[PDB]
Amino acid sequence: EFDAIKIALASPDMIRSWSFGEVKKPETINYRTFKPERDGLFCARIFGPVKDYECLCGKYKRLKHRGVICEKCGVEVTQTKVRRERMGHIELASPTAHIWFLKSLPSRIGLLLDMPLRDIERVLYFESYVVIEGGMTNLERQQILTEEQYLDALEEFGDEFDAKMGAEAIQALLKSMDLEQECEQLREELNETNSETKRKKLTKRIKLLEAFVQSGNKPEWMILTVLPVLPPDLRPLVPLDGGRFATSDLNDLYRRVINRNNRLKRLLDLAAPDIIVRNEKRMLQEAVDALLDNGRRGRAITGSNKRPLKSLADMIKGKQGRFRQNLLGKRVDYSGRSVITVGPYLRLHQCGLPKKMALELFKPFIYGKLELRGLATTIKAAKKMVEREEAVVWDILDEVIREHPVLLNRAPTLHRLGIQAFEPVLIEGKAIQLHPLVCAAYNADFDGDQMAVHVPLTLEAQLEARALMMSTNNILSPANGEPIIVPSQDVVLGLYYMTRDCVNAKGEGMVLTGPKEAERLYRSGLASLHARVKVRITEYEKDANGELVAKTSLKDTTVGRAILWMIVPKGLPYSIVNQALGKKAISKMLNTCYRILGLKPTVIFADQIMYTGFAYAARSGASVGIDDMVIPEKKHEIISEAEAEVAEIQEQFQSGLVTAGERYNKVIDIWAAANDRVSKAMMDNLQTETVINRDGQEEKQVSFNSIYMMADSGARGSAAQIRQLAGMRGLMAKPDGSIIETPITANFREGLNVLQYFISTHGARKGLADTALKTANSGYLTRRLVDVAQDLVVTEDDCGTHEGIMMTPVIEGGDVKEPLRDRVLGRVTAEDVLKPGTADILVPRNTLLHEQWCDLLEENSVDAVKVRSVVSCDTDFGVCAHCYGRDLARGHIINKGEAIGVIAAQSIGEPGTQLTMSSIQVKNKGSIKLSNVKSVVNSSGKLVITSRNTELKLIDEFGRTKESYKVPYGAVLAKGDGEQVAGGETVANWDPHTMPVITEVSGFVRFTDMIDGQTITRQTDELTGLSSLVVLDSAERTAGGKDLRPALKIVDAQGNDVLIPGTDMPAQYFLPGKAIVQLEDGVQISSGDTLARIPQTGGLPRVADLFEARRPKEPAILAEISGIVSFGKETKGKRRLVITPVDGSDPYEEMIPKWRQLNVFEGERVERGDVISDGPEAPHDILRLRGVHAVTRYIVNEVQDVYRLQGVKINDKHIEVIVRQMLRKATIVNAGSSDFLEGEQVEYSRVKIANRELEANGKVGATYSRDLLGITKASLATESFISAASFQETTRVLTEAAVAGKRDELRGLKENVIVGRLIPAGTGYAYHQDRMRRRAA
Amino acid sequence: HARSTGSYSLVTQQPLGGKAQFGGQRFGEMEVWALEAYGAAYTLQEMLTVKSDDVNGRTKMYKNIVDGNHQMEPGMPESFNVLLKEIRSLGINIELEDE
Amino acid sequence: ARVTVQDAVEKIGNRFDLVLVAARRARQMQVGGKDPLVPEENDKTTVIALREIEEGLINNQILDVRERQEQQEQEAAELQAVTAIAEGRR
DNA sequence: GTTATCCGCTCACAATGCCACACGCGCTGCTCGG
DNA sequence: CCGAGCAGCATACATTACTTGTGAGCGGATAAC
Ligand SMILES: [Mg+2]
Ligand SMILES: [Zn+2]
Ligand SMILES: [Zn+2]
Repeated sequence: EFDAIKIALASPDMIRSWSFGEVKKPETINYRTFKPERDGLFCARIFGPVKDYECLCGKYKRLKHRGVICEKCGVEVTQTKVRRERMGHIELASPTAHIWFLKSLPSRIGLLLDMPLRDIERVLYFESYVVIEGGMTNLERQQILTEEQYLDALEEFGDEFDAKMGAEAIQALLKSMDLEQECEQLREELNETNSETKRKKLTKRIKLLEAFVQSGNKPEWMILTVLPVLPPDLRPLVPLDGGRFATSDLNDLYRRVINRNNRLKRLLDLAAPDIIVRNEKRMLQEAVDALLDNGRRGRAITGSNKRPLKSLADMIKGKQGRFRQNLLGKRVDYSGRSVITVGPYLRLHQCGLPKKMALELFKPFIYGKLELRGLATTIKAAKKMVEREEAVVWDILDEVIREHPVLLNRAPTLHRLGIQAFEPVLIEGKAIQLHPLVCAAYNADFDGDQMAVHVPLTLEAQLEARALMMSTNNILSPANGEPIIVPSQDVVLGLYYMTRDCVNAKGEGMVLTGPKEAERLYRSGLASLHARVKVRITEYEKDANGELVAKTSLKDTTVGRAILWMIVPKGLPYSIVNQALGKKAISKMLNTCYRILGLKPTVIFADQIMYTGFAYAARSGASVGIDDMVIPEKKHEIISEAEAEVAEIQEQFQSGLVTAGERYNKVIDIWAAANDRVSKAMMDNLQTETVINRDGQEEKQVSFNSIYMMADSGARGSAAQIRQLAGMRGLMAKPDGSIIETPITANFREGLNVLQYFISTHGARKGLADTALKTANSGYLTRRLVDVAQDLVVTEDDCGTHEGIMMTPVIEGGDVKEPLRDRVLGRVTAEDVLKPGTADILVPRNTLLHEQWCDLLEENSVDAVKVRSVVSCDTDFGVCAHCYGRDLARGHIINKGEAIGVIAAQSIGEPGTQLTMSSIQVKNKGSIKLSNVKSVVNSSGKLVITSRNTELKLIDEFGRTKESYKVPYGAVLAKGDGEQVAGGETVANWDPHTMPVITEVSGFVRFTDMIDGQTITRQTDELTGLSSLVVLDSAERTAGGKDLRPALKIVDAQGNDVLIPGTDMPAQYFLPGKAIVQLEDGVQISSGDTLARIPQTGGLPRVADLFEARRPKEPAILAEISGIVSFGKETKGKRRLVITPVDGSDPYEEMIPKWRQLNVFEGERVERGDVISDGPEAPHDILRLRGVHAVTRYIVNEVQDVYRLQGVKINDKHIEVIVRQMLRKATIVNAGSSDFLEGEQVEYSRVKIANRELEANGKVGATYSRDLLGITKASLATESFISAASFQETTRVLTEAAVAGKRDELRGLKENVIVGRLIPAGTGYAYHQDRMRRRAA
Repeated sequence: HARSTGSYSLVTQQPLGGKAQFGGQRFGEMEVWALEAYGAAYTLQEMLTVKSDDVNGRTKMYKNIVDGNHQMEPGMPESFNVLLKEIRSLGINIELEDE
Repeated sequence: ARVTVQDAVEKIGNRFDLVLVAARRARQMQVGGKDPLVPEENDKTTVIALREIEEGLINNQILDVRERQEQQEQEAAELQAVTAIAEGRR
């Protein structure tokens, strides 16, 4: 019916057009006769008839009169439904402002009039005056007046001077203003003046005026004159059991406003006492403002119920506003919920369903089937039959769902798997059985967690659920290519018990003709479930692609493993079972089965695993008793010894032999050491206490204790929890975060004193409060996420670009925290990555890096590869297939249509519930690389470092990078480049609080204004007696040395300045403040000598601030361009600092906070993008300096560190698309032949296609700077508005998109969701491409 | 408890909420994001319009599914028309574009 | 017997187009029901369509050409009938 | 002095989802009334 | 003479109430020509 949405202001004529009449009386319904009072807020004459197809007075009562209006009461007898549609209007007795365009920063009227908002508010509410048209008097058209000035000018001028006050004054002021005239005036003016703050405000204003005159809007419409009142049915006076009709607050506000209007009109008729009508118009303005928004201007509280009233805006914004309450997520009538039990018998795609719930849900299908078999001719007969549940209705129901899928959902649906599709199976009771594996996928325990059901009723939806969201399709998380179907517990225990080996168990030493023989031998009670035997086994293989050879071997194994072998489906070799088969082993087996055999045998194999695991777990009878957890017989001794240690340490302290802080440190250290001792002793006594004997003396073996069998198998709980249970509970943490001296020497099996329990409670409550807050915080985070990437749909199949990122294995300095294999697994190469031997292309330029190519790369051991990321794809309004790469949760490349944005947001936000809230020591061998290093050789054969971007790297034998540290300015080098060193050797150490003035050219040194008393303070080293000088800068001392500047001239051995080796610029070594110089005047300098020495979150909020990209506290300032450093005038607001370019000009003398430490010298030639005052690098500056690849690398590395700190893994594609989103905005630099302004903020896509179209012609394009907004502000500044409307603001975006007439083309997920049509993402992508290829020609 | 059909909210033609009111479950924001994460376009569409709103559309779906035909005739959810009328009740003019 | 859709998505290298064409064929076999080619096992029309897909005898082109053949037969028959009526009215 | 510059001041504007249950929902002295 | 509806009332006042975290417009101090 449409393909777009237009929004703008409403002219009074338009509003009066909408209405079917004018409400005049405030009272709504007479109570002695429940009828809409005539010409009231519910009047039938104005809105519609109450009874369906019946006159109000009762005259006409039949469909024979559809259309006529009565004459006793005058109502148009039609369908009552129309009362849901018809609107009313109120002819306001005097103009009044519109509270939105007055108090929505920036106020539309304010910018439209160049008048400060305070004066506008003071003139709207009748407490000022405004002269208009600027008559013969010296009064400007925008000037305001108070009382005395107004009356004095009135005495001085009786005419030609029109000082009106109030709303209608502003209306006249607007309607008198010429739009395009002032527009072109400011246009011609903007190219005239300075600075850029005035130019910024003025370009904002001319943008407003141009958007205004462009759209059909007219400024006088911004002041309401006829207020449209909502249809009655949408504000229904809901009744109670008697006549206590609950007055919806909208009717209250409307009654207040219409009452003010009626009273004001009556006053206007009775000779109008001037001040009285003044105050009355003020009151009416106030009431209308309250109706449009109860927020500003105080409140409008209902009677005796101290709470504000829901205004109109209050019915749109917020969690109860129509957007987040009824439009985006609407309640469904065709579903149900219950509590979930286990039901561990059903197959992987099935799911339990209570007879009651199915009989209630599928009721229409049952009616249809009954009508088919004719068992009930009428529908009411079928309803009766279902009501009685005849013995045939159950057969019918069982028939009607034989393949009909169903949807199961968990309450917090963090990620995509929160809703899955199953086939229902009828059961008894009221619980909802579901497979245990998927309940590990839902993050669903059985603590009473409820689940909702849904029935897809149309054929498309049935087949869609069967094809897409059926459990046998989702077996890999869209976040990581790991398998989501992981046998969690109670089966890993079962299989682990089934695969072990008692050294002497009944049946050991036999030979079995096959697995079935072992199974029979076991069930008959002749051989233990796990005893070493010799079993013949026929493991199949695939020698050639497709074949299945058989190699009947005779392997030494155990009965349990042989029994389990009856489940592997003619694929995997025997080595996948022969091991102890813990939990990680089970995940590995399932993974390799999905890798070799495909999918269907893998799901059958997983179900068989689950069945046999539960079976033999039950048959095992694993049971934890009190005597299972053992205490090592040294724990008492170890604790007593550590007690003696801490006692003598404390005595030493009170004996005055150690400071209290270091004493605390020693105490906590010996306590942690004793804790580790007890833990190791407990482990070594528990895991091997089983010392059994076979045909003789004794043998050890891994324990058979129930505990540590639930642990070694990884079934439940780690060794850290075991030692916290049997062994010592260890140290505990104070509420602040500090650690108590005395730890919990006890353990759970033994008793716990009151104090120990108290401290444990400290810790536990800390954890619980953290969870209770992080849940809500992560919810808000993921909600913000999904509303900034909800547009991304993979449309193009190949953007055809060449720019990617240089993916390289991360190295935090220690080991490689992440190799290149996983960071590049499944992502198409941007460039044809060739092996280190050049001229031989290893991989073509558009290869999907599936696993075998990653194997090849590992073989040739490539350092880094360029890859086609998403942040560089060239798709208009989307992203191409290749630039997204491997479709995680599947194997192939992505299919055109998958809404990568939403799944990325979900994958990022799901683990949010698991977040929180001097020397160099090489390790391996290999060459020693030093990148971007300007250093000088001292008088000791070393290499002292003289630059800031010197990066040390340890390279292994394969030429690939292994370690990387950041050697700062002023470090010593025990070795040079190409020096094979062994680990641990301290190749570099430095005093952190020394920023030396080491020289790169030796000789002598002379002084330029290095004088004591005034500039410098001389003091003796009272320890020894050397005449040290504390050289103060201009800032350090008083003003007596502002102009006086030190300069250590690097002079020849006679006292004259020589140049620098390589160039002709000598070293004028200036000084920073607090310079403790030792080398007296004229003393020889050796190249590289210290001429002076001067000293110097973490969880969900971290990633939050990172995605918002908000400027951190005192960010690390960088250099805009290159050149030589030079200070300026102190206290220029901030101290001056310029960087002279190599050849260009330096028009900027940037201001820097003088107080905060400045890391740069004055004789340094600082390349752009270098640390000036260390700290966090704000992402804005990062982008604006080093392009987009720098900022995307930085953000992905930071967030990925944050996640890897918690053990969760997230593939970088998702954060990549997110950063691609939060920098889709752009700013314009020049103007060019394009119709774009200078400072106008435009979308990178639109400006890029405009440049493309202009380059199609001969004209020039406009240069652009990629912007970068926080996810929230980026989403708010979206091309479409309805998305941005519903997301977070829906009171500014509406005003703006209205006053500009931003016709919203839907072309997006959330928009189409709101409208209710299909989505451009799913099969709806096929639908929409068919449409835009046919409907739009 | 489950809900096939029944009453509906009068201000917004949606099914009521609550076991007592015989209402049905609420398909929430995160539920919609999940549903559209999969390519479940048609499922999300029918769960939006014809299940909960488009009173004519849902009566048509009922009458058409008792007749053994699982095809939907969707439309405009009356909640959206309610939003239209609320905005239009403000000074803002919002329309459905002709084409 | 449908537990997976991998064979289907192999015959149509996209799950989206897969479910689209399969829903089209199922609508064919459910209203104005064309007889299901593969012998059904007393199953719903959905899995019947999926089976006919994965067996390798239903796809986009086959459905379109069958629709066109139906159009041709229908138009030929009705035009013969209308010409007969045209002679009957003279 | 002025013109542009900047820094603290005050205000707007967001706070996970569901489920369930419970409770309540003007009034009041002036006004219409016999 | 009090019972039954009504019209516009922060009950008239001092109601009131610590940090929430962040952005953004704004007004008084500030560097420069
Ligand atoms: Mg739970
Ligand atoms: Zn009448
Ligand atoms: Zn691309």
